[PDB]
Amino acid sequence: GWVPVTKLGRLVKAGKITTIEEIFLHSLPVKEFQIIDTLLPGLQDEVMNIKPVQKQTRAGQRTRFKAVVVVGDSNGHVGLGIKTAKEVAGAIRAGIIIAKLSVIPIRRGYWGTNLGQPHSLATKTTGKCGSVTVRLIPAPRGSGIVASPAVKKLLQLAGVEDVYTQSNGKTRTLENTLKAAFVAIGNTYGFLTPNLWAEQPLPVSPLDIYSDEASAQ
Amino acid sequence: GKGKPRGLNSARKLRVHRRNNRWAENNYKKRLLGTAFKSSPFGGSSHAKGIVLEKLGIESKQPNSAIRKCVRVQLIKNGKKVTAFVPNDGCLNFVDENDEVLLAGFGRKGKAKGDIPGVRFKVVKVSGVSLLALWKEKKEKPRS
Amino acid sequence: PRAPRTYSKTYSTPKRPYESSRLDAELKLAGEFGLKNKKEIYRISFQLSKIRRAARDLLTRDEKDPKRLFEGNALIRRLVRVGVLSEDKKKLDYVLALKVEDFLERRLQTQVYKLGLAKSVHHARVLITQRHIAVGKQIVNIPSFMVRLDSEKHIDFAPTSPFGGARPGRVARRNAARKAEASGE
Amino acid sequence: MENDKGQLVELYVPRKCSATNRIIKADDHASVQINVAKVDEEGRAIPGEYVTYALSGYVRSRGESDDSLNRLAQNDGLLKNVWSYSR
RNA sequence: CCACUCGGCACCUUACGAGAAAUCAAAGUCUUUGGGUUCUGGGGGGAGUAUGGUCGCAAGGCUGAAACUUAAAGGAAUUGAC
RNA sequence: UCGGGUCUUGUAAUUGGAAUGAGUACAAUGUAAAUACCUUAACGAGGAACAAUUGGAGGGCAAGUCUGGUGCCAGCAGCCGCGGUAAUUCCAGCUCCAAUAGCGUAUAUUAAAGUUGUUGCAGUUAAAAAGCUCGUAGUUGAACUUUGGGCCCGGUUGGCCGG
Repeated sequence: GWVPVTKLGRLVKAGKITTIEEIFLHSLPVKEFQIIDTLLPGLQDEVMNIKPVQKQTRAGQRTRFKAVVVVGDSNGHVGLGIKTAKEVAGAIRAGIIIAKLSVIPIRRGYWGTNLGQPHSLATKTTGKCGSVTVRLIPAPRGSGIVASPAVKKLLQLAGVEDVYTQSNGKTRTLENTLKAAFVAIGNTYGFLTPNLWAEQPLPVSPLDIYSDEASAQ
Repeated sequence: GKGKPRGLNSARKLRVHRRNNRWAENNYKKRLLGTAFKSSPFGGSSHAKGIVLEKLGIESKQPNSAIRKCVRVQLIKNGKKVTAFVPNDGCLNFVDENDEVLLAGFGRKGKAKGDIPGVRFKVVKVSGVSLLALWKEKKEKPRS
Repeated sequence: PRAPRTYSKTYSTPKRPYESSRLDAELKLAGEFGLKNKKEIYRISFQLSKIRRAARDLLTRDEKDPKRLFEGNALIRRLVRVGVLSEDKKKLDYVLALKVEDFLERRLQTQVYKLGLAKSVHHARVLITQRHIAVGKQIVNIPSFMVRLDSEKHIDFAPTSPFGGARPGRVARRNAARKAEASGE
Repeated sequence: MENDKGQLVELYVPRKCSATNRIIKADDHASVQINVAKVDEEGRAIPGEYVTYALSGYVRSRGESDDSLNRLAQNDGLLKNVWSYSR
């Protein structure tokens, strides 16, 4: 049994929040991966890289392991986590955890018409990390993912079906590339379109409707 | 504005700028000066024939110590003396001197660290005979 | 000095040669459909590529244009005639979600096995290439025949073939002749 | 965003800012949502009825959220004689 | 001295933004890539060498190669072991 | 519990009855005459040989934690390269991989190359702002010179109908 320590966490444990769309709606900082695990039960991780790094720690040459892990729904919820640890499997597990924490949604949209489900993205987007820039362009239906297999796998863990990609910079260093692609798919909920010009009233948080609950006793 | 003209009546400056800056490439300068037609030993061809003048025990020292098996040839089409590598035969038992040899190109980049050479050419045929099928023992070599 | 007779290629080499997911998917297709070459997959990929290019370059033109409606109806009707595209999906948008298995299911290769005329897909290709199967009256022995929809109610055995008609084959009457001679002997 | 059936196909509608009307995204933690309490005739706050404001992390980080919230309050009649539109 | 205004040489913060980084109020408004315009570079050597032209009393300057050779040469930042 | 059937594997150079063209060939078609093709009497396989090859098995890049020899022609050879009684890396065998009537190699070109950049490069320190200014050709060049309103006409889609 998991006990929370945060009042977001004991809201999530109380069954008072159903989806993460409240948390995504209210820009909340998450600090409990159990929230992500209880709200994304069909969240499927995948390791991207495990690599031994040789440390020099207080006259000791040792071997730790850098694990770059991506978690991701088959719908539009992605997460990236990079972790160095003394063991392989501990680095795997804590990289999974860090990817559970940094889950962001995506806005996958249409190309051209308005039929069925959104398959491609909704606009062009761009992410940068290091010198790696990744540019995402919408694609017609059934065109696959034109991307390098790391980036392609990070997009397959998003439910992005159709996208053209172009990069620039030294894309050899794959963690800069995955971070830049992660920024590019995070910025899709960041570009204001005319179909979202409609003024909306500000809804209240769960922090005050459920303020009498979930307080530290 | 990015250090180049953008005026709508300025195509001339742009194309003169490109024709001046394409001489800084490698393939363009070799290609439009007729470099291969003048100084390359094949004269701009994919293969060549020649006559063996010598067998050579070239030495590759550092960091790999090996005894390279090569052949000094004089080409028939040019009168050009070219050394070339011959693979897979420790004895060079399919090669004698004063034989005719079909040579091709060979892309080994030798090092400067230990004066190891990469000669430019490999031996494809000796005396008309496929050197591979000699070494794989599928044909026999007429010995003159 | 004549008319230089035209021709073309039909398959397409994939871009990267060793790509484990692609190798596994291609081999799953070959196992489900009884192929022999990767080129037999690359052919269907190339044809689907040309169809998708025609589609996505007709999509950029606005509707109520005669070129778009004309060539679109030609393409859609031609796909419906072979049963690759279904009846409800008669729009340009649904031909882009149309995949390779939809083509590969419409082969004579496949339709012999799927009508219950063979025991195996491999046995289906075998009965094709040994000249046992006719469509209407004409005998077909290419497995890539790509059965049009209206031709489905005509696939049967041939009147030439011993399974469908005339006298048993070489091995059968050879063994019958050896039996009759040995009973005489 | 909707489909051809006219039903909406998005995960969530984002909150927009109020000072600059831009999108408050799912991880803007420097942004801020403000509640101001509706008062009674006696000057008691109504417990569950607020007027809300949204002040994004760019707005708040630039050093403008005070002045902009003064503007929004006086334009909504919560201040008076504070925010002057001419300077 | 106080308050304002131009026009300078410099300073000091930050980062909204940029950059690989040191850093930058420009080295910003650049993949969401276009204000105008001049010049320059295309891995390292060979080599600013050879030749030709031109300028000069001279010293030299400007212009300026190829053959050949090679998997690095680099720029910034980071740690502690002789 | 036994065993009652439904599948699907693996083998067992275990067994069974089948199918058919490569090839040969009466004939006929074919053709100026032929050869070949499409037809077709009569033969034509367990196929232990009607025998599928070409390049690989460190990484790039799919495939060996396998055995022997080498280790005086050998840590080796597009690139990086890694032990030497004990090698995933030389030679051979077994096994496995890729495409398959085709596979490899050399040369050239294109893509990858946003390393020629109009789209679309870079110039503080990584290559590169002439020592500075004048100035001709070239390129580029502030704003402003009938707005607004009203009338009628008939189209080509969409609905509210369906006549």
